[PDB]
Parts: sequence; structure tokens; C-alpha cells
Amino acid sequence: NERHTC
Amino acid sequence: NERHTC
Amino acid sequence: GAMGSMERASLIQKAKLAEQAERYEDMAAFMKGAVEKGEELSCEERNLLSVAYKNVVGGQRAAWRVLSSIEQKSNEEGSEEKGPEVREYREKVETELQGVCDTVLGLLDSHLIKEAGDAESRVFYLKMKGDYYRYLAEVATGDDKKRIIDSARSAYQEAMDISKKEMPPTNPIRLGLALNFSVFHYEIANSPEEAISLAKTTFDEAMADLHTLSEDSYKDSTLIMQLLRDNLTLWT
Amino acid sequence: GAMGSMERASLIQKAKLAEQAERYEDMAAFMKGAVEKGEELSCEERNLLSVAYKNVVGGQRAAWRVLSSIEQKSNEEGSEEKGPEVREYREKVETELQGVCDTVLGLLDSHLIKEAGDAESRVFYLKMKGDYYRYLAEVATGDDKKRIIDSARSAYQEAMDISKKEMPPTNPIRLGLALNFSVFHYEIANSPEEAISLAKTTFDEAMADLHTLSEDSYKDSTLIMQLLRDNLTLWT
Ligand SMILES: [Mg+2]
Ligand SMILES: [Mg+2]
Ligand SMILES: [Mg+2]
Ligand SMILES: [Mg+2]
Ligand SMILES: [Mg+2]
Ligand SMILES: [Mg+2]
Ligand SMILES: [Mg+2]
Ligand SMILES: [Mg+2]
Repeated sequence: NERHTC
Repeated sequence: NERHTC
Repeated sequence: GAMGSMERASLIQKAKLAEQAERYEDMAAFMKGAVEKGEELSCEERNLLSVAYKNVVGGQRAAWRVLSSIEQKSNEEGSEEKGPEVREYREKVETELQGVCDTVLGLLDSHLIKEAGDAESRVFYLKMKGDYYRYLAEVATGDDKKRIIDSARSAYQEAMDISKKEMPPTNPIRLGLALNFSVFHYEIANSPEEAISLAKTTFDEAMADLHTLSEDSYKDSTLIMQLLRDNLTLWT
Repeated sequence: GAMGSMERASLIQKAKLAEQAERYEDMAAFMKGAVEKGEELSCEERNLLSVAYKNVVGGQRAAWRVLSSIEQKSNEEGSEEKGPEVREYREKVETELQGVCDTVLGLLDSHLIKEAGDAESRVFYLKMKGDYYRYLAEVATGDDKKRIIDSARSAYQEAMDISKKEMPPTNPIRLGLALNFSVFHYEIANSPEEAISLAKTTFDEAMADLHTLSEDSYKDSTLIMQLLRDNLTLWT
């Protein structure tokens, strides 16, 4: 999966 | 479900 | 036309890139620019035009339905008064949606339909004319509602007449036209029996012609037949 | 300002309707209009502003990445020459994206940040400043790339300094700031070890403070902690 940002 | 159109 | 300085082939290339990027507003503007070059559209180009505008207007219609439902709830008894904002914003979205439909109908009238002589192009564009008058009918509430509905009906009927004379019953354009005209009958024209009859006859006549098809054509036709069957199951 | 004639409360109401309708461009324009009224924003209003622009710029960034990847493939050996169109369209999307980032940064500079005195508002806006400079850095290739990166770093660093002094380690703004500053280190600043250290320390310090929280606050904090853990798992 891809890294999270918020 | 809902009716289909195309 | 802001696309007037771009080459036709470059507009088509950019429309395909916009599709890949899910930039459907851009895709529609590129294809509008391509239509306005004045040359007829190939089959692939017609489908780029329809995909672009179907996605743009599909988002507007979904937003309109959300706002219309909130507006309807605000008008139920015991609902607290919240001011003009819901109606105003629903009207703003509605006006934008009508603008896109008018743009598509204008491209068809100037001058795609009058130059379309082959059955595949003429039926395709008349289906589009019926579809976009149908989207206008979804939001119409005034003195022209009946004429808008009749404009959709008339376009669909001409497309049906040509498709039955010139196309096999498995042709995907013919099938999709019937699917949409059936939905028109069900939910616009208050004719559910006509909607059911059209979907059933269309499905059954396509069934009987599948034996003539290659494997790839069979896949194309059966996919749309399943949409007709789904609608029939929902409605019966 | 095209929203200059609309009441502040009506802009906020319409922003919430636009969110429900998934009309994020409208939502952003309504919230820009609300900011330009000149009053400070409540917590709920700050989150409407951020949700609106995050969705707008998120779509632009995804489209930019699709087009940039196609452009990179076109420049590999053995690739057929297709003309300037891919670069042109990537540049068009890029310019639009930079315009939205500049709009957000302009709202922060005129005058949201200078009036924000409480830790929750100031940290929130400085995180936003870091985020939008980071999105500019994603597309930067020229002489200002280093200054764009340093502007993002500086904004994040000020937000971190305030958050560590004024907020508990479980505060969701503090956690989300750390999540994003960690990603900045990993993929913008070429500092994966700093990214991993920041995510790990942030997670561990939040863990140790969960015992102080209500059930609802625990849910809020643990959700963001799971994002930090997911990044750590991806990176190690
Ligand atoms: Mg030419
Ligand atoms: Mg009451
Ligand atoms: Mg109206
Ligand atoms: Mg012709
Ligand atoms: Mg006022
Ligand atoms: Mg070659
Ligand atoms: Mg550029
Ligand atoms: Mg203040």
C-alpha cells in the first residue's frame, strides 16, 4: 500500500 | 440496487 | 473557442490523457474543441465525446439529487427553517447541469446529427440527444417540462426506428439505446409497462441472435443484455 | 471576491452542503469566501477549509502523477515520439495545482496565521502551510526547489515546536502533524531515518498517554496512531 498523510 | 443506464 | 488554436489530433490525444487522469471536465472541453473543428467523428472519437460528458453530467446529477433530497426534507412538517441557502445551492448546481446539457445538445445540433449518415453514427448521436433531454427532464418543473420530455421521446424514437431497420438486435448501440429508452419510459414518462415490454423484447431478440457472433462480440452484447435483465429484475 | 456578497453564515452552510454533495471545488470556494470575511475560524470551520482544499488538491496531485508517469515513459529509449502534448497537458495540470496551493498559502498569509494565537489553531494552520509547500515541492524542478522544501520544513518545525509545548502527545492535530512531517522527511527531504524516528517516537509517546483519555478521545487518537504504525510497517 501507499504511505498515509492526513 | 438502482436501475442501469449507459 | 479556447481550443481553437489546438490541432484536432492534439485535442484527441489530450482527451485520452485526460481520461487516464480521470479529468473528465478537461476531457469534455478537449472533445468539444475537436467537434468544433467541423469534421465528422470516428467511432472511437464519438465514444470519447460521450464518456467525457457522461462523467461530467453524472457528477452534476448525483450532486443535484443530494441537494434536492435535503431541500425536500427541509419542507416537511416540523422541519426547522434554515433560510434560502439549500434552494439557492440546488439552483446553482441545476443551472450548471442544464448548461452542460445545452452544450451537448448544441454540439449535436451544430452540426453532428445533420452530417451523420451511417446507422452507427446517427443512432449514437440520437441516443445522446435523447439522453441529454432526459437529464433536462429530470430537473424540469415548469411550463416546458412536457416539451422537454417530448424532445427526449422523439430523439429516442428516431434512433429506435433506424436501429431496428439497420442494425442487428445484438448491436451494443442498439442495446444501450433500448436500455435507456426503457428507463425513460419507466421513470420519466410514467410508463412502467412500456419500459418492461421494451426491455424484455430487446433482451429476447438479442438472445436469439447471439449464435451469429464471435466470442468478442458475444461478450460485448451479453454485458448490455445483463443490464437489461438487471432492470427487469428490479422492476418485476 | 465572487463570494463577497454572501453572508458568512450562508457560505459556511453551503460549504457543508457542498461536502455532502461531494462538490469539493464549490466547498473550497465557499470556505475561501468565508475566510475573506476577515473573522477568525472556529475549529469546525478550520476543518471545513482543510477538507475542501485537501480534496481539490488531492485530485490534482493524482492527475499530475498519472501524467508525469506517462511523460517519463515517453522519454525512455525505444519510445515512439508523440509530440509535445503529454508535457503540455502535464504542465497545464501542474499550473492549476500550483495555483490552488498558492491560493491556500495566500489565505494563511492574509491573515489566518497572524491572528491565530491558541495552540490548536496555530498548529493547524502551520501544518497546512507545511502541507501546501510540500505539494509545491512535489512538482518543483527548478532553482527554487530548495527554498520551497525549506519553507515546508520551517512551517512544520514551528508547528512541531508549539505542539510539543502546548498539546498532549495524543492530540489528533499533533499526531497528524507528525505523520505528515515524517512523510516530508521520507519522500521530500531524503531523510528516511528521520521519518522513521519521528513516527516511532510519536507513536510511543501517544501510547503512553492513552490511559488519560475518554473512550471517544481514545478512538480519535488510536486512529491516527494506526496511520503512523502503517507507515512504519511500510518503511521497515
Ligand atoms: Mg489542423
Ligand atoms: Mg423546531
Ligand atoms: Mg432552475
Ligand atoms: Mg456524413
Ligand atoms: Mg454579514
Ligand atoms: Mg518505433
Ligand atoms: Mg511548470
Ligand atoms: Mg486570535
